[PDB]
Amino acid sequence: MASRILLNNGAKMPILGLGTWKSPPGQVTEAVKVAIDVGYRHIDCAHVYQNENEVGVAIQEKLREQVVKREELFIVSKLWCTYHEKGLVKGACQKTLSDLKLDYLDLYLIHWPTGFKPGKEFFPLDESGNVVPSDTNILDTWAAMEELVDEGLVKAIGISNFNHLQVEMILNKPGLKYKPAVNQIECHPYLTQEKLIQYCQSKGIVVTAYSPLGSPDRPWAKPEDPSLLEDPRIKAIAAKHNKTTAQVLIRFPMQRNLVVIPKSVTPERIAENFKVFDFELSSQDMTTLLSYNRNWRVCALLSCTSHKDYPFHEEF
Ligand SMILES: NC(=O)C1=CN([C@@H]2O[C@H](COP(=O)(O)OP(=O)(O)OC[C@H]3O[C@@H](n4cnc5c(N)ncnc54)[C@H](OP(=O)(O)O)[C@@H]3O)[C@@H](O)[C@H]2O)C=CC1
Ligand SMILES: O=C(O)COc1cc(F)ccc1C(=S)NCc1ccc(Br)cc1F
Repeated sequence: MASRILLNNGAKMPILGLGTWKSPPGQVTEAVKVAIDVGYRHIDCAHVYQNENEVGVAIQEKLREQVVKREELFIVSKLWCTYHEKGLVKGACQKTLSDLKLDYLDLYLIHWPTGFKPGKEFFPLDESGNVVPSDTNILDTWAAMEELVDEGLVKAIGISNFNHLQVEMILNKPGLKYKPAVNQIECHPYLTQEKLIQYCQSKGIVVTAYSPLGSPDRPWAKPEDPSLLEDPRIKAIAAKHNKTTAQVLIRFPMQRNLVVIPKSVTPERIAENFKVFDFELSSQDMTTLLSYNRNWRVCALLSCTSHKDYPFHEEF
């Protein structure tokens, strides 16, 4: 397959990136070094993941080593919910830049549509356990993102975990200056997202699929939960193609014209997950994988469900 997708800001984005949520800080520097050595050119980061400094050590070493040029990397980070304040967005972006050892990001996303009360805590709670909102809305936060483009800190801006009506709100913003380039959402065979994906694609937004393996290391996993990697129907498609189940799960979103960001800290898996450019799933394989949808989400959070902008009350 072509390795990059054209964004609506005119830049090209690698369709396969390395995820970094849950990558331990004592392992992620090596993971990113290995990833760059075996061909990855896109790293998905976030301030809330608490490991950007260590990701940055790897990026900087590989730039210094001249393994890669900065222009050939596509580095993504995300604005956390406690920084949806006009006066806090720039500093949040600059902290991420300083940690990652960069003078610009290729793409900066609003991590979740919901703003939370600023402060040290990433999830400020009231005494009954509900998150404490911010009064600032997705339109004013978007304007703040647009300023980052105009100041040279980021090349593209986008959104993450925005539902259909939230994307529409952004697109219908009075005075909109830059459209979102990307909406990064959970997507895999058990949460296939056809509705939201068609809406976004019809508007020229590129969709990035997160948790493409079903996030088996999510901290709230339960025994018994469905498991993509162990689903014998997916295993059978993989065997037919002489590939691993993970490789099928990565190739699947690629053939939907999505970007995909599997996470690993295991060097052999980092390499395995990149070897997805030399086979094709058939249309029948694709439709069969889509048939496994069950509307199952890795990423949801009860403490945030009353926030007025919590995204998963809407159907899509
Ligand atoms: N925007 C948002 O709100 C969100 C963004 N994301 C982004 O998406 C990335 C990917 O999603 P994530 O939730 O981390 O989960 P993934 O679906 O990428 O699954 C990661 C898990 O799969 C394991 N794994 C990786 N490759 C293989 C393989 N070849 N065989 C078997 N097991 C494998 C990893 O193990 P190991 O590491 O031990 O090798 C890890 O336990 C995140 O890291 C983050 O960058 C994710 C959630 C939300
Ligand atoms: O969020 C990630 O990238 C990966 O997940 C996380 C990553 C972190 F470093 C810390 C918390 C989360 C959680 S608990 N995320 C879910 C979540 C957060 C906020 C809102 Br609004 C809803 C929601 F569902």
